[PDB]
Amino acid sequence: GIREKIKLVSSAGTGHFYTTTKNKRTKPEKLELKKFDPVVRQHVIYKEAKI
Amino acid sequence: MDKKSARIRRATRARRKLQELGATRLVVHRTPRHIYAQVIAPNGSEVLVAASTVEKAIAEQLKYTGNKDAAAAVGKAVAERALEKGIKDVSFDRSGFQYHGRVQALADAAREAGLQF
Amino acid sequence: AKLHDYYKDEVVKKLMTEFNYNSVMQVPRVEKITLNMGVGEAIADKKLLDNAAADLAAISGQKPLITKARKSVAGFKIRQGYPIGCKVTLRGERMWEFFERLITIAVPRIRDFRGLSAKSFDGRGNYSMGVREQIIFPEIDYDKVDRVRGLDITITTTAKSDEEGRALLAAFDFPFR
Amino acid sequence: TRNGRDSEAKRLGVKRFGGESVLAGSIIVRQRGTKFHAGANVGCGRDHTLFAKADGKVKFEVKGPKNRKFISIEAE
Amino acid sequence: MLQPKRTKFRKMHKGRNRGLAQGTDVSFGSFGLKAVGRGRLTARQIEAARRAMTRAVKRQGKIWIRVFPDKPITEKPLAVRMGKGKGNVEYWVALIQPGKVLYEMDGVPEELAREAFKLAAAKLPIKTTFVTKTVM
RNA sequence: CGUCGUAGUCCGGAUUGGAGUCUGCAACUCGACUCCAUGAAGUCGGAAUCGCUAGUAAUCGUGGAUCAGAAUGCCACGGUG
RNA sequence: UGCCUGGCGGCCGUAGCGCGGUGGUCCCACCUGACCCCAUGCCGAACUCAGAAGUGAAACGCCGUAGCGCCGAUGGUAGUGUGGGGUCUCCCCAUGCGAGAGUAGGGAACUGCCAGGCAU
RNA sequence: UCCUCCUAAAGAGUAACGGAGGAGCACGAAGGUUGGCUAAUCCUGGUCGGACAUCAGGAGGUUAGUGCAAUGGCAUAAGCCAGCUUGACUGCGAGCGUGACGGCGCGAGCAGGUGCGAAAGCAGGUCAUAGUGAUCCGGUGGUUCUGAAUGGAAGGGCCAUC
RNA sequence: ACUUACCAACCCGAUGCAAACUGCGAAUACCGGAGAAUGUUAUCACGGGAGACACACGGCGGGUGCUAACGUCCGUC
RNA sequence: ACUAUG
RNA sequence: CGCGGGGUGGAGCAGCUGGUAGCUCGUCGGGCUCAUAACCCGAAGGUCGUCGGUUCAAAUCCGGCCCCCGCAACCA
Repeated sequence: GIREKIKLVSSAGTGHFYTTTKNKRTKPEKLELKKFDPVVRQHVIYKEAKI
Repeated sequence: MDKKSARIRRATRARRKLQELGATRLVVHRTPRHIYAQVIAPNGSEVLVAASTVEKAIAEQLKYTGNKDAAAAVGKAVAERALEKGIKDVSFDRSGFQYHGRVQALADAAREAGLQF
Repeated sequence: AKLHDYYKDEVVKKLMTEFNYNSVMQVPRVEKITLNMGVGEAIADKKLLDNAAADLAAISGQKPLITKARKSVAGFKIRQGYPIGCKVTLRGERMWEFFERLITIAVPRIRDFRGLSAKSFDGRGNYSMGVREQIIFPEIDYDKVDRVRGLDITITTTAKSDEEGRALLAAFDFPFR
Repeated sequence: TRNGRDSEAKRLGVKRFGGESVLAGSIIVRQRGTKFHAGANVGCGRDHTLFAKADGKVKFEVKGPKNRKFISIEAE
Repeated sequence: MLQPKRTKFRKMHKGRNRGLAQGTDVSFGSFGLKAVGRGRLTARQIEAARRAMTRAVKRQGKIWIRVFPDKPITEKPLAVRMGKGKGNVEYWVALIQPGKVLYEMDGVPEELAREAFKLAAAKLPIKTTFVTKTVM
């Protein structure tokens, strides 16, 4: 359905991402989450991007 | 629903949890005039130590039986009886009473005297 | 202050001898006084409901809880959780200082006033009345009404029957027929 | 629309019965709701699958106000 | 013609018809028509038999009907190479076990009521008897 | 000469309530006029359509016949124009 | 040792719901007040704190009552495992198990640990 | 193809062009945690307000709710409302269940590092059961691997993902 | 405002029916443990070699059909 | 821009 | 029966993507004419076949019942 895929990308400049879904119409504003980067081995901010 | 039954309803989840853990629990029972406290065994029937603002050793000292400065005296008393009988680890059962003011002040006076929670 | 000190002295003793209660606790007490403004056309615009609130803010003297729609229902055209009214609940000091300024000034000042209807009790001892307009109260500065807007009162009481309700309110000098 | 359709059978039910001795981890009952609840040494999973947390013999019983069937355990 | 107003399900399994009846006593009236064998009353049968006994008393009396046709029954139409689903519901039946009371009468005498239930019995497919009420 | 200020108003007077006056054997059905109160419609009228060439149209009052009483009609009279 | 109350339990309607009676020295409840801790999508209603003038009315607890719930045999009936038989859509015989409903009847719970109060 | 009920004979499983219905998604909150709360419906009174809307009280006891079928659950709520947040974490996993196999499901507990809570604790998505697609080929990012004389690179691998 | 021989929700009493109703509930079967006797190890695991995957009727429990069929589709012997 | 009938 | 489509003011039609019913003719009232027709002006009128569901809400989504069309009903 109208429920597209997205990378969340780490703010430490490892190119580690999580991938997840988002409704683009009902929420336009960009998704920002703390999550565990396993390369540096810390919790870190992760921001939206294109899959 | 009167206040006593609603307070038990609040308490019940805490206590069912503390059964399956198998924990010794410091039950407290606040009243407008008084405040009570028991340490109850892992099985959940038999009591090990008690203190309260009725039992006369503690009542003699105090100004008034049902306020913060009473509760600090009772929380002091239960620790000093429990440490005699080899009881360090307990889990503080607030029994449907907000952790705050008088019940808070009981618990923080039991942490002072070194009863671990 | 005034009506509450009046209750403790004059009314308690007088309703003991009338009904023969045994303990002093059984005498009816005035629990609360609930206001209301069942707007219904804030579906039009929410500034009606602000003017509704700020009226009740003036009349009572404390901030009103705006109420949401419990259900949806079609004849009104309402979503569930549309703001469809406001209220205040008055107790303690702010009850009695309102309950004075009802009896004293703003019951006289109703137009075409032939008392208040004594069969408007609900069956276990609480009174309810409309007022057609808010201008009967002092603080509603007339020259500043955008619109005349009615209002309900509801005096809630610790009373068994409507008989003991009509005892208690009549014993404050509450103007009935 | 007409008929023709059913799902695949999900092989629920009790697996280990009372008396039967288990190893911690062993599932005891798969189930949709909580026909049975967890007592002593027993986990409710997330699909309400009930499993041993210790080795021992399974015990069923009834308990509490509502007469609910608890699976518990007697660690040997 | 008797037939429930609405049900849950249009169609029902065939089932069996074993065992003896509940509803053995004559409760409502003085007399009654107890079944002795075992089958199905259709709804047309139950009606045909009411119209016999009603005619026969000249409307004195009161009549109770104790059985209701609430099982539906399907038939396939003519030529239907089997399968292709279950048939349409043609008609309705009650199942009857040995001992069910079917009709009850009072407000007539035992002369007339014997003759009314004889005239009903000829419309029904199952063997029947006359019974009077027992005090316990 | 004063006053009202563009408002359904100190515009408009319909309608209804109350109390009267007069004529008349008699004002219920159904008279006119007065007083107090009430204060509708109506903000210049669609298609269409009428009258008038000078003391005319427009507008303002006055009188008469009929008639106990009952004229916004009818017949007549002058004013302004 | 007895009587009364509070807390934590075991037990899960023989234990509950109603109806009637009763308890305040302590206990408990309502109760008095609120600048402070804290609180209300408004409100000291609740939660909370500071208290102790009043009251057992409500609530709670205790006692009584078979009005409603609740439990409930014996016997018989239904069903059915194995073997056999029929008039074989359904039954019967030998044998083993044996309900549900109902009936008599029972029943106004029983029981533990700790604290406090009155009597002895 | 998948999910739910019945058929199915009180463990599991069990056919038919047998009887009934659903899915091919949604949600950064509708997830996590701490604290609090308890429904439908009907009756009585009350400005405009009517059978139906906000207010008060009483009866009632989940007849309600649970994002969506059905079933089983649910008051310690799994239902409803607030505060703070990202455990809708990474590495693993004793041991179970379920499949012919490919596979699918449950999982205490260990390590790293988070969130809520005073603490005991709880959290590896949602009350559970549908919401899906093997391999090949190719694409995008990363990498202590490889690199056809040697140094690079191209391509290949491994990890993430389309 | 008044009378009603008309339909009559809920509650009350008596009375039946249900595969997809259950405040009840067997017999059997199934899982587990202990104990004799008995059975040519009949259980399980690992290798070599298959065949077979059109079944039929009879009894019992059911679906479907008309409780039609030497009918059809499951279960168990 | 007009128009048909009795 | 197998498949599909359609029932809307009096007539023929549009609206069917849930929250809003339009178009041409006819009817009614007023004008023009000696009168009628044409022509000009003004006003109304639709249980959306029927029963029942779903939703807060149904012309509209979903089911049964009734009528009306169209296509198919073959190989022996």
